[PDB]
Amino acid sequence: GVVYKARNKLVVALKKIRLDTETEGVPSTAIREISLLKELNHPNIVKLLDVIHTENKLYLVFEFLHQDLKFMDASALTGIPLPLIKSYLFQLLQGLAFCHSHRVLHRDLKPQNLLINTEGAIKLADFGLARAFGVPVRTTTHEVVTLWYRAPEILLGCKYYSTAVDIWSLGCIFAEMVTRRALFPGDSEIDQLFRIFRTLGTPDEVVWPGVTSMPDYKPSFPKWARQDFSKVVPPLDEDGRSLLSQMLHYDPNKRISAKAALAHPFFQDVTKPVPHL
Amino acid sequence: VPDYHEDIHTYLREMEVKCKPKVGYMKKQPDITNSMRAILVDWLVEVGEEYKLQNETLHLAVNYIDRFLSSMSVLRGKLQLVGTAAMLLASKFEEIYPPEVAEFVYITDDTYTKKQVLRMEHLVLKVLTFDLAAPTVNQFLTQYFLHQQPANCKVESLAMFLGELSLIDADPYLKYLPSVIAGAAFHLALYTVTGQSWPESLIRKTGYTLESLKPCLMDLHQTYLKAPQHAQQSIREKYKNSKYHGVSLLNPPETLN
Amino acid sequence: KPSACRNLFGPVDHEELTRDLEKHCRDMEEASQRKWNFDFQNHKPLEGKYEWQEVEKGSLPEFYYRPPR
Amino acid sequence: PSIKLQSSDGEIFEVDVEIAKQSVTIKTMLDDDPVPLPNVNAAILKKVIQWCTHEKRTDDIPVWDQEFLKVDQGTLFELILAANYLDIKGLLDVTCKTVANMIKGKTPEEIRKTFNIKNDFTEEEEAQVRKENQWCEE
Amino acid sequence: VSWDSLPDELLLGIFSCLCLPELLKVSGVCKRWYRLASDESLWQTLDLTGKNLHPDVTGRLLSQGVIAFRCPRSFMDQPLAEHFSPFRVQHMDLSNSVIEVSTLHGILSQCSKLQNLSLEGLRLSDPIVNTLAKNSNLVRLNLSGCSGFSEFALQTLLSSCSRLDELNLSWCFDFTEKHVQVAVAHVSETITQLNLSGYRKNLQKSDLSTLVRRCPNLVHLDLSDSVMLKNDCFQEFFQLNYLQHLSLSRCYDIIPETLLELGEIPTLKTLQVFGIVPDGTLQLLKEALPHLQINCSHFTTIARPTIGNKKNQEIWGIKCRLTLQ
Amino acid sequence: AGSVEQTPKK
Amino acid sequence: QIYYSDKYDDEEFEYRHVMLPKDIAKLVPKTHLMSESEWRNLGVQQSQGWVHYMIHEPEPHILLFRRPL
Repeated sequence: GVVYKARNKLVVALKKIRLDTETEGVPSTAIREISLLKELNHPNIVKLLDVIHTENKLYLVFEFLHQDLKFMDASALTGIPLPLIKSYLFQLLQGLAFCHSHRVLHRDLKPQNLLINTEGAIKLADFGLARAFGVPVRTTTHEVVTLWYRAPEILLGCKYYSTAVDIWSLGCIFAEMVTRRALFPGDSEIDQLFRIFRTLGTPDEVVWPGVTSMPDYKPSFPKWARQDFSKVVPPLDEDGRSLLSQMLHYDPNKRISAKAALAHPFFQDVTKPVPHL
Repeated sequence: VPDYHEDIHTYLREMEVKCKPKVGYMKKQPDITNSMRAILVDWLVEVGEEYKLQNETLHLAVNYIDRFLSSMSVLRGKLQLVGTAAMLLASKFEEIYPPEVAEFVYITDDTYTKKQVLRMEHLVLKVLTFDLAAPTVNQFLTQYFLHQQPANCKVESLAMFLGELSLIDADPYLKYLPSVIAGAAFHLALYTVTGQSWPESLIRKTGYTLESLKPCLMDLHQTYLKAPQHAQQSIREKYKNSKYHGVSLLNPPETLN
Repeated sequence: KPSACRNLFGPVDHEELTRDLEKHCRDMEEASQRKWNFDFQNHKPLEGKYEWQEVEKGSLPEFYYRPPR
Repeated sequence: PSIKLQSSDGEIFEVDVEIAKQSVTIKTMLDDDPVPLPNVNAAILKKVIQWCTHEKRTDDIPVWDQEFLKVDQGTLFELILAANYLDIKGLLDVTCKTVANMIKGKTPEEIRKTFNIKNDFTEEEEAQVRKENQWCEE
Repeated sequence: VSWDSLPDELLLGIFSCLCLPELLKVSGVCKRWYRLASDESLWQTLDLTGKNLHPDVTGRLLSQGVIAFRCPRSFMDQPLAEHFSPFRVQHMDLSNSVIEVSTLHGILSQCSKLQNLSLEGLRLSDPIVNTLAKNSNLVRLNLSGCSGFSEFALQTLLSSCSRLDELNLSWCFDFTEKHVQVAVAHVSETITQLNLSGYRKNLQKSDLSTLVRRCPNLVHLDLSDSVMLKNDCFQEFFQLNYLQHLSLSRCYDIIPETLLELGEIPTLKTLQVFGIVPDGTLQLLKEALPHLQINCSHFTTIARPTIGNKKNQEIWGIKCRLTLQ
Repeated sequence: AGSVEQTPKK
Repeated sequence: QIYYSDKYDDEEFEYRHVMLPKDIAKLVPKTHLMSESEWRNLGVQQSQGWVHYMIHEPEPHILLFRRPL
């Protein structure tokens, strides 16, 4: 129920997760989160300070946060300022690159729990479905990732997540902050698939070499066309809005897989704050 | 070859040191010996075979057992409980669908209770400081992904068999880091199949040369040479299957430099 | 496959076993309880060197009350 | 009742009482180029198969036949020839399945090295056979 | 086992147990073995469903003795401009495929022994419909969703093939009243099942009269979505002494109560009357005739190869051995 | 029967 | 219960899809795709000209319709 939140002793809060099943033991999500959040420490990640293991329940203290890009996501009628979006993604992409270079995946990157502090720092807080990719990880059906943030590789039923699942879900979907409206708001997997083709071109064997073998790849697909760059009007022609990886580049091994998202003409601004509300 | 791979290798080579079991528990806990430990390991091998548990989970469970036992004395007869708990914890970290506790108490010939298994799972997690991301042999084998030849197969099976064999025999492998035995297993299978030596790329990737791996390489060669001779074995019953391309069938060269 | 359904060692008394496990399960609060000044067993904050506030769910983000799956 | 048919100038020791009925050649009979060392094996296998006697796709081999599978490649080649010569149905099915299983996967390279097929040398036609069979990717 | 004198029958037997990709690689000798592989005894049941076909790839496979060619929902649009030989395929299935008209003509202009065709949801053309009249042994022709053929081609097709047991000429748009009249005044008298459904403003009572008079041996008759049947065409079906599964679904002009009249027929077993029986009266109608399975068996088994609730992979009772897994 | 061939605005 | 999707106007074609209430979704053919007499039988009530053109394997319960323009 109520959550107890602490402040600076010289700020943390309790996430009380209960254990009242005694059917499989501690939840698989908990072991997959506590174990990976001890060896993962970046300035752009929420920190798990301590954990207390009671006999009946399990606790966890987290660095207190508020900004969720509820607040600062939709409660900007005139719009979230552009300098904020020039910095609210720089730090988050830094964290994503660190975690991918730190043997950890984040998968679902719902901006609903993408906690951000007042000073302007951006940190990732979602590590339930965070199976480390030291050894290859097979695909999962019941592992829930929100429809609006699923890659075409996962929608078409591929087997290995690899990388670039997290590069685009929030490192390339910031259209929920620059346009204040989801880029691909699908209603089901097929509808989302077609919504992707509407504004992202069609998966021929030239854009995406080997697309034919895709398990969900059916030749009956509605043949649409690319929508150029009208999708994101506010940003300027920063390498074509970094079209090398803007939205989805249909080649996951060419979706800036090698280089980080920092060696681009973009991301050379200052970090503006947002202490309002 | 992704651009982040070398940093992953460096981080693993820094992180297996903090997660290395000590050799103290082999002669500081007189209630049990390395022989039982090996019999429990073999138990775990069939068990993994029964529920199709991944070999990575087997490695992780063995590592959890080794790190837990080196910091608390365990009585005779309760090593069954800790073995079951370690297998269950390992499965709940890598396996997509964790088997229910009822099956893991079923495997113990129904000699324990669900609450006992849960209470041991609590304590095991408590002592280990909740640090379960353990770099292991298989993780280091896949770290050198096919760097012998782009299409080099039928050699990874033998190296993985060597890695699994290293688990049962506590001595003299507790001293070696996972990277060292991983490299030695990657070398011996290549020597057996293609007759080549340590690939050049790994020499500057890891920093290990053919002289640094010799003490371990001998030990792996000796273990392979008596692998059919060694009794209380079940890992060899898994690799004789056509899925593993019958690595157990091929005899060791016995002429390794 | 009953060859995996075995009892490795002789059965061991369970009463002392569970008593000892409960001993550590209760002693695991030696430092944590006093460090945070929080009674995690009863979910009550002690009046010690730590501030505590019971804020409604609406104010704080949903990551801090996200119902476990 | 107890028939021990002629062999390749060897030893006639068999019963063939409801046992040689499995061998179609023996059925037509009631030798020219047999071989005796597998012939005794053929006799015992035939006895056990007659004991077993009381679009289709299946590939399973009973434990007796996996145990009795001639380990030597030349021994298996002679066994297949004897099975064809004696017109045995069941044992021919077993040896065909064993050869197929050994062929299963592996590699043509290893296949032509474990075998006596030294005529792999072709007029660069391996490229042709690689191009034709490229319509099925895994 | 390999030799220069190994029996051909023995190695054919060992080949027979190999799967399709393994057989593709069964050409170990890269020489002699290559021939013994493309033997017609091996390629006899090709379950090449889905996937894709390159130019002159399906043609080469069909050349070497294939008789059952299950290739539904496939992409074989690439032109095959290469000489072939008459294929012996006898059970084809190209349901809902994406084949091009030109290559469809190129392939279908060689098969002459066909007796089981299924071209559901495909765009045909006159030459292709004419060349389907050169193989009269057809006993099952499925043609639903097709289009693009004039009345003369349909007349030729239905007059030349005089053995059809089951025809599914349903929902073939670009149909005029002339098309329906030609299809009903020329269908073979030997048919036992028909599916002239989906023709709202082309089916008149005269066409039904012609059908019932000409063809007396029907066992099923599905005139679905026939808005011009009124209430005087029941005496037309009363002339059918073998009809068993009449399905007058969605005939709006039919009065509900007079469905009781259809209970007089003894041979009637099921009656799908979906869309026109109102609520409540359906239960009374079922109670009145306990011998009829009113409002069951939603879908059509008329000339459809893979009918079954469970996922099945046999076309008209023929299971393939060579499959792509 | 009242012009059923109409998508239901529900 | 049933939901009707909006039209995704393509070149030379116009699409839509319908999701079933799972009491009819078990009455769906998995080998063949239905026709204007069989999907009107399940309960789908749309205009004239909609044809089933592909069945999505991950979601068997969703029906996809296209129509020439």
